Order: sequence, then structure tokens, then C-alpha cells
Amino acid sequence: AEFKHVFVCVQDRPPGHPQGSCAQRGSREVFQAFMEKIQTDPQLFMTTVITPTGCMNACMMGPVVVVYPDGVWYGQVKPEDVDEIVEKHLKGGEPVERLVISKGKPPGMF
Amino acid sequence: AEFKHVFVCVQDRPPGHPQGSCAQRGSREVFQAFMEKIQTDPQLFMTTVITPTGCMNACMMGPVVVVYPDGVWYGQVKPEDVDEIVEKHLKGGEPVERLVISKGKPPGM
Ligand code: FES
Ligand code: FES
Repeated sequence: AEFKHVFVCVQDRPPGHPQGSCAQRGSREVFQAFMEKIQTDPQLFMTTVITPTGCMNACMMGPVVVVYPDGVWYGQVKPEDVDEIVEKHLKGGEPVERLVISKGKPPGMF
Repeated sequence: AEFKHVFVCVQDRPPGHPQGSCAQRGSREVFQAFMEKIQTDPQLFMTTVITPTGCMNACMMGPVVVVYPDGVWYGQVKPEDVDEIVEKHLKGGEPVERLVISKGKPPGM
């Protein structure tokens, strides 16, 4: 039906870093969990892109994932969460509210 | 302005890789250009974020730059293009058509 673009922060930072990083919090497995879940559905594979990014400024809330054009921001995402997001949101067009940290704009921005 | 999220591919690949990369095509200078624009402009930071990414699968037309929520895809962006994109697009709200390679969906989809 419509194109959806998923951005997963995979920014890594040293272990004792003040802000920590999404990678340290497992964001790389989240990115990979998305990839294999999309390449597994003929309809999603042709209407959904998953891109790895550097820090998006919401580290305390990592792993951070933002879905455009929706502008939905997810936080503290775990690999086991990917499935529900893909089914309920990417397909059903309904955001998984328990993980949403912001909408229309980044967390903290006015 | 409004709110705009700019994504600049800064993916790089070793010299032997056939596809090369936006980073080899000068995408890091583009990114830094945008970042110099965000600090040097009075109101842009109020409605704008720039994010560096890995490959977005439009390598032949790199440097690739996508702007959301719009869903506008730019190709072959040079540092010297940033300014016109910032003023004409990020503020004015109108895409610099000579660099647009797609809208609403990735190139070739
Ligand atoms: S490290 Fe992921 S948002 Fe900062
Ligand atoms: S390396 Fe930039 S789009 Fe592929």
C-alpha cells in the first residue's frame, strides 16, 4: 500500500560512556531483526526500507527507532519487539504505543 | 519553518569494492556542510535535525540525501549545493528539483 522507512540507531560508544549507546543496549540485533523480518514478507520487502544510522539524540532511551513518514519514535526497543512493530505497525499501520517515546518530532525538541 | 529530518548517507567502502560509496563521492563534506549550516543559521536548528546514515541503496546516484517527513530524495549532492537546499527547501519548503531523484519512495521503487 504505502512506503515506510525505518531508521535504527546503531551508534556505538565506549562501555563507561556517560550517555551510553544504542549499540551497547543491543541496537545492532534490533537492526538485523528488522532486516530479516522484512526480507521475509514479499509485501514488506517491496514497501519497506531499514537504514542504520548514527546517534539521533535520545540515547538514554535507546535503542532508538524512528518510522517515517509517520514520524513515530520508539525507544528501549528489544529484538523481541520487532515482530509486533512489523505486524501491528508497518503492516497494520498502528503504532505500538508501549514503546513510543515521541511523535512528529524527536524526544526533547519543542 | 516547520520540522524537517535530513538524512545524509556517509557510508564508506574499501577501494576495491565495485560500487564505491557516497563517502568516496564526497558525502561526508556534504554532511559537514549541512552541519555548518545548522550552526550558522538563526532559525534552522529550531525545526531541523541532520542525521548520518549507512547505505540507503541508491549508491549510483550518491551522495544520497533524503528529507522527511517530505520523502524527498536528492542525488549527486555537492557541498556547494547545501545552501540552496537549506534556503529553498528546508525553509522555503520547496525542493530543489534539479537534484531530486525521487519523491515519496526510494529511487526505482
Ligand atoms: S546512541 Fe542511539 S540515539 Fe544516541
Ligand atoms: S553508499 Fe550511500 S546510498 Fe549506498
